[PDB]
Amino acid sequence: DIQMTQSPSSLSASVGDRVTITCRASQDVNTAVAWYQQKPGKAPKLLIYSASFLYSGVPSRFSGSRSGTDFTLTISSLQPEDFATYYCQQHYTTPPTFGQGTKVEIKRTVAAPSVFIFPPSDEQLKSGTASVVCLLNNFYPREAKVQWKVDNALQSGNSQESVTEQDSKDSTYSLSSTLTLSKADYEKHKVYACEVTHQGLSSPVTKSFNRGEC
Amino acid sequence: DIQMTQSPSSLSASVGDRVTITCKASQDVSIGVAWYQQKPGKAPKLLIYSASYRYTGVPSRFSGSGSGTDFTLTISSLQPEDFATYYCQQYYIYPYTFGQGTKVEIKRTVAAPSVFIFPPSDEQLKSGTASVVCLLNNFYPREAKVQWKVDNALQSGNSQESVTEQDSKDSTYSLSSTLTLSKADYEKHKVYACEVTHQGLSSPVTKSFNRGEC
Amino acid sequence: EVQLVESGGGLVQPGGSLRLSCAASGFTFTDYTMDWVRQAPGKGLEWVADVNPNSGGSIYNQRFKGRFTLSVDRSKNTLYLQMNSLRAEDTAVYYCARNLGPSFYFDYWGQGTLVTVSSASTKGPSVFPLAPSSKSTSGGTAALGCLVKDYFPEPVTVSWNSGALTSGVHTFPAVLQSSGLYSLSSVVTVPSSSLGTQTYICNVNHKPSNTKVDKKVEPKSC
Amino acid sequence: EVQLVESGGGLVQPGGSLRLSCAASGFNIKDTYIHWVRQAPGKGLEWVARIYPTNGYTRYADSVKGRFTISADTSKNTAYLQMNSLRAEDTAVYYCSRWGGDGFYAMDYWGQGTLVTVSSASTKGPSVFPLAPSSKSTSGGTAALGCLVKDYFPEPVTVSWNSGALTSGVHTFPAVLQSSGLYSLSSVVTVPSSSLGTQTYICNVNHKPSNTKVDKKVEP
Amino acid sequence: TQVCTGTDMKLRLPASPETHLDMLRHLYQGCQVVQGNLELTYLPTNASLSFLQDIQEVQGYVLIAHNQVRQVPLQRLRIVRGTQLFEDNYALAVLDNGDPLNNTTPVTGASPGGLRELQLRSLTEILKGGVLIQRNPQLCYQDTILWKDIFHKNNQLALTLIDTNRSRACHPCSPMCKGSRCWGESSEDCQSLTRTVCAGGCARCKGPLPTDCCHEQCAAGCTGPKHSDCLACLHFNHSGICELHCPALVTYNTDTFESMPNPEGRYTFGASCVTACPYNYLSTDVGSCTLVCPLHNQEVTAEDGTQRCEKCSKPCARVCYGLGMEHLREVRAVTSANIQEFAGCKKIFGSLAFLPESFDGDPASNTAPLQPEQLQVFETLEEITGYLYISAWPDSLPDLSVFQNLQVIRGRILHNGAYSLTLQGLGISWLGLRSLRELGSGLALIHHNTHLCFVHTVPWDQLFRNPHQALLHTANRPEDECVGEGLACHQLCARGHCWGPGPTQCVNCSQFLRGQECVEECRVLQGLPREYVNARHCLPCHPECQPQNGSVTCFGPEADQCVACAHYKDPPFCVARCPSGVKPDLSYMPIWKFPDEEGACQPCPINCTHSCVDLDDKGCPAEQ
Ligand SMILES: *[C@@H]1O[C@H](CO)[C@@H](O[C@@H]2O[C@H](CO)[C@@H](O[C@@H]3O[C@H](CO)[C@@H](O)[C@H](O)[C@@H]3O)[C@H](O)[C@H]2NC(C)=O)[C@H](O)[C@H]1NC(C)=O
Ligand SMILES: *[C@@H]1O[C@H](CO)[C@@H](O[C@@H]2O[C@H](CO)[C@@H](O[C@@H]3O[C@H](CO)[C@@H](O)[C@H](O)[C@@H]3O)[C@H](O)[C@H]2NC(C)=O)[C@H](O)[C@H]1NC(C)=O
Ligand SMILES: *[C@@H]1O[C@H](CO)[C@@H](O)[C@H](O)[C@H]1NC(C)=O
Ligand SMILES: *[C@@H]1O[C@H](CO)[C@@H](O)[C@H](O)[C@H]1NC(C)=O
Ligand SMILES: *[C@@H]1O[C@H](CO)[C@@H](O)[C@H](O)[C@H]1NC(C)=O
Repeated sequence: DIQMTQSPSSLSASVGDRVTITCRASQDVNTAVAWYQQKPGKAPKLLIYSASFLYSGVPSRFSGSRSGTDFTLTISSLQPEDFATYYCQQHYTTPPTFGQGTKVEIKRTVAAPSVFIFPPSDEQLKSGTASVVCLLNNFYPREAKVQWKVDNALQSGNSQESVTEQDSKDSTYSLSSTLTLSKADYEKHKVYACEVTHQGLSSPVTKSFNRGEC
Repeated sequence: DIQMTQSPSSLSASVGDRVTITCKASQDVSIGVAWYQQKPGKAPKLLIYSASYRYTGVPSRFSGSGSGTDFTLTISSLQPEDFATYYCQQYYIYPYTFGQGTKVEIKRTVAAPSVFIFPPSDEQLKSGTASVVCLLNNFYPREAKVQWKVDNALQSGNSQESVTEQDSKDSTYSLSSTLTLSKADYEKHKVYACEVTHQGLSSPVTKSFNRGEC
Repeated sequence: EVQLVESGGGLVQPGGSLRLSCAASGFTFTDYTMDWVRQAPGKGLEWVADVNPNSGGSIYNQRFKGRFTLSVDRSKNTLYLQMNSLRAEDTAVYYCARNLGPSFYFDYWGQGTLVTVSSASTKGPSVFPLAPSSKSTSGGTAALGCLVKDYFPEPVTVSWNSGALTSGVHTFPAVLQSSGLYSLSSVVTVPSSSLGTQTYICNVNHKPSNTKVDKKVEPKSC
Repeated sequence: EVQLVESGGGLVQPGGSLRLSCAASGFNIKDTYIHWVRQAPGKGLEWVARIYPTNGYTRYADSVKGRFTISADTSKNTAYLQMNSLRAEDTAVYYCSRWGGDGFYAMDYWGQGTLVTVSSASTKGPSVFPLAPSSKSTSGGTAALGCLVKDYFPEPVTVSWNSGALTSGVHTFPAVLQSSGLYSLSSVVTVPSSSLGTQTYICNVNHKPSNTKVDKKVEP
Repeated sequence: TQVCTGTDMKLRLPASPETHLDMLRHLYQGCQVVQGNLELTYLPTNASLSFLQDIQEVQGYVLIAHNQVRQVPLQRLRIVRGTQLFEDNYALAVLDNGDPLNNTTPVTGASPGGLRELQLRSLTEILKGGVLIQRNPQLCYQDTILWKDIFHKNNQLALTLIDTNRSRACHPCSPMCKGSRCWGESSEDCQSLTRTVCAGGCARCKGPLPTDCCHEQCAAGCTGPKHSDCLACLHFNHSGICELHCPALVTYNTDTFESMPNPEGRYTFGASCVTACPYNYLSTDVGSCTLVCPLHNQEVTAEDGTQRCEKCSKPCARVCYGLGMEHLREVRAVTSANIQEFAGCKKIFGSLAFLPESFDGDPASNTAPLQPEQLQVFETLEEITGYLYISAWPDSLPDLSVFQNLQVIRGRILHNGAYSLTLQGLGISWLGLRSLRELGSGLALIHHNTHLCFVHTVPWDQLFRNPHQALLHTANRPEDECVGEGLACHQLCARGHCWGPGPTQCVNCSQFLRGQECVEECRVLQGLPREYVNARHCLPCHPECQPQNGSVTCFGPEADQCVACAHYKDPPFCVARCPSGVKPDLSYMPIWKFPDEEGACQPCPINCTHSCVDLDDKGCPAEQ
């Protein structure tokens, strides 16, 4: 087995920059290495083959250079489309071997997310459990803490967070926070709020709503 | 209770042609069709199973198809030997019922009926009954219905219509009708006749009984 | 050659009891659950029952679930349909059949047994004439017939002049009267010239009562 | 055109067996190779198996060796991967890939990928709640509405707005594993101020493992 | 096993005396229930007949003819079920059992040939057919027998053809006998009456007391009046209980008749209820072990290796019939006509009888003896059901080497109810059936072969299934000269098992094989090709694999696993020449590929979309 050690997956760059991905084989690999691009949730495709030849349908801004056992995937000018996982696969032996992927994001402006509050609907209330969703979208960078205030109180140990992948164009992320409460304890208090603290926020911002008034 | 129905009620068609017989089920069955051919007065013969495959030994002059809730038997070249009743039966769900029937007859001329009328015989008159006999010989097709005219109106329930089969040589449809009455019912009126609703003679013809002379 | 000789078909009163026996022959008896399927007069097929010889089990349509019994005598290849709790709408021809796969499509069939149910005894037929007149006929063709009425057990045979007039003669199937007594017609078309002199005789034979009656159908003052 | 159809992805149980079918269109399978490759969730891809259908030569990776089995039919022009004794870690997106026959061994053409989830967990029909555009959720002239679809497993649930004909302002979200072993999504869209009041919006949630197709309207 | 299957020969002579006797013994050794018939003919004097003492029930008919032994012990026999009758009229036939009455002058004190006296103390039941006894010049007491007691009331064919002529003054019935109707002289031979001295309507009874009535489902006499106390069940014997039907194996709700499996399901086999069908028979959905699947039901090998008939949705496959099976029913042999139906028959059904006419022709049918080069029809056959008669082979063939892939013969159709093979009239030298690994049922005779070895060596027991099977030697070429000449296996043949001469045929061998011959060793590093071992098979290395003795040449069949490519590397493969590359999926060769210094099949840096005439010295298309 031949090992592929890739460049670190942290390559935040802006458009037009020359971006380099380092790929190193454990042993000699000749030029039998091809770069494949795969946006998450899709299928990969041959982006550069034989370590030197561009494939049909590929812009000339993409290039690949070989030096010993070190292969550099080079991008002259960054594009929003150039955001995916990139694998410098080698076929030099019977089991083709891949890398760990270089998540090439885009260095963009510090984006203030849009925030929304989603209280349980009437049907959701009648289901027996209330799920409050604090929704953020299009924040750069990703770091954005979400907290719940019930009777202006900390809510930890029950809230859950999920993060969207970076947008292929906006180069930002979206977050969803769910606070689940049984309606037995959901009707004790009257006003529910969610607060968000992001590096793109000057100050943490809260959204509150008084439950029960339709 | 899958009411497995079929059409047409009759399929009159001469030798060497293409005709279709449609079986449609009450409910949906993937492949549960068994098509039977029955001769007039003998054991039914299995013809088709699974709606498409011909039974072993059955002539390949035709083969049905279909599924779900639509199946068909398509004759390629009808012959004198294939003039008999047909049915379908669904062997899928309880309680495995059969079809209803679709006869096959050779088409020919549309000859008008040779229609005659009779009065009751006095031998039954002394026996306390009454029978009126109407005869219609040598006409095609079977479409001909008879309206039993009694004066300016007609009744129902006293008419038994007896039809022979498709004749061998002439291949017409002879027919008789008998009107049964009590002894006293006879001396209620004189006007007895039978008209034919047939594309034979252009207009229906009323036939007169020999009352005084006989 | 596969053949299932059904037997036992005979007259039986309404709400009665009878024992049909379907002697199979020509195939391994204990490898095909057999079926009983009745075809009524002038109707489509039904499905009464099926039986599996080794278990002796029976599967029947619901409408008969409390009135019919199925038994097997694998010693004699027979198969007894014990018909009980009869009814008027039980007249049928009981085709004994063989399931091909135990999946309810049959291929080999018996000739059937006219199991007749009615409270009508064997009865002698009645013969009546249908002589024409000089006006009863059209053109050179003449119609003259004989009508058989009120006879119970099938069949009755009709001939003209002891079979000497097998030309343009129609005998329609018998008609079920108000009772089980049956009736049918038998007419024949003859040249108009033959009316004056040709002798016409209609002979009706009823074997179940063994009665042969000849009748004269020449016009009488017609 | 050269297309690959992958079928057989779905929920499975530990200790079970599944089969993936890769059907090839637009080209003949008789003169190429076939490679089944896993896409491990959150990890880099992983070559799994290679089959040559001309003579049906089979090679498996060491780890999956012993359990997996492969086959191909040239007349049917397709391949099958029968996976046996599935493990929990096997949950991944399986892909069918081709080669350039000669002078070319790159995975030029890929399959679409089928999910295999082995978790020994129940399948629950998703529940839909319409989150309507409220006067507390307004953003100027853009009003945000959507559908909260919860309690569906295994993920994902296809969410379609207007049958996918309109794609502007569409932001679907990843399913998050709830503490009850279920997933939740918030299909939220933003629409112009004048658009509302003249065309109600429709969200269709489809959960194939539960075969649950629910259509809901988000209206004032 | 308490259940065997009897012979079916009627009056045909033995194949051999010294084989017929052992045939009987192997068929009826410890057997208690005899399905099929029971035939005893041409029994020589002083015949053992001990193996008959424990036979209790006969399911076919009893035949005894042309015998010189003075007593045939059948005491524990109780019931004769008469399934198939002798001459369609008889279920117990005893005829000609005496001297031919020609010369045979007896010397002083010599018992003349003929059955002295019937002795059947427990035969008290016959469920069908009649009795046929005649021409017995030494039989006694046959007339003083109340046969209508022996017959069953359902047996209306109570027809007896009994003869009384005798040449010896029979001793009178011993005074202890009651009614003077005695099987023999000894006191215990008096007939036991169980049908003339029972209560009103009692078919069978212990004695003349109205509480001695047997249950309604016994056969002959009863120990107790409960259905578990019968001496023989009339219809079915489920675990020692005489029932009318074996319990059904599916339960149906009274509303939908939905099938729910019943753990108490019982299949039917003979007159017994068996939980699971025996080895060779087939279990059908209707619940009866059989031999031939019904229509639209096809053989399917179950998961546990058993076979059963399954329903076909689509038309069942084109099963290639043999002879005597369905429509070639009375067809005796294979001519050049029917043989053509045997094209592409991997699985056959039915016999293949080979009378000598097959290889001697028939002028009336205009059929020549079939060609020794006409046997290619039978080459891909892998399973035969039923027997496989053989009485003609070509001399150009030194054996029956034709069927190298016939893997299974099943005995579902035996020649006379007894024989699953036969090798008589042949002149062959061995067999060479290297793949026959199972022989379902029935004795295999190899008879009157004057040129035959490889019968004292064949691995028998590993092919048979039941203890009742046996293999019979007769008129076969002597094993003594077989060994002296040396017609045995060779060293690689495991356990001295084989089928014929030459290292080709060994059912098992220690070393490996390269397809049709057990080898001395594989050729991994030393050997003309290079072969890697897999399942004791020496698969040759890929030709591109450079044979490098001292290192493993290959680790597989494909080119990838060669240790070092002989010529060039088109990674990950080995090539003799670095092929010219192709741009598209659709075939097109722009060359565009050249071998490198050490063999790396490099792509050409030059690109010529116009297919430039100038060619680089490396082979690349040089740009114009
Ligand atoms: C048992 O008895 C003898 C042999 O022991 C067999 O033949 C029977 O005896 C004689 C010899 O045939 C027959 O009597 C003679 O018949 C001729 C016929 O023409 C006649 O001309 C003589 O005057 C004298 O009567 C006797 O009829 C015959 N028995 C029968 C039934 O034919 C006999 O066949 C042996 N087997 C039995 C009786 O089953
Ligand atoms: C009906 O079927 C049952 C089996 O389901 C038969 O039972 C078996 O009968 C044989 C014959 O008698 C028994 O073998 C005997 O065993 C005793 C004691 O070991 C031995 O002394 C005898 O020599 C003979 O080998 C066997 O044990 C018995 N099995 C049971 C009862 O489970 C039965 O005979 C069949 N017929 C009737 C009429 O019941
Ligand atoms: C048969 O046995 C008897 C007495 O047991 C004996 O005299 C006779 O010789 C035996 N038969 C032969 C052929 O030896
Ligand atoms: C041959 O016999 C040996 C031991 O006797 C056994 O290990 C081996 O599996 C056998 N091979 C076959 C093919 O039966
Ligand atoms: C292998 O065998 C060849 C001849 O078959 C010989 O020339 C060579 O020296 C051997 N060793 C190697 C390493 O090739």
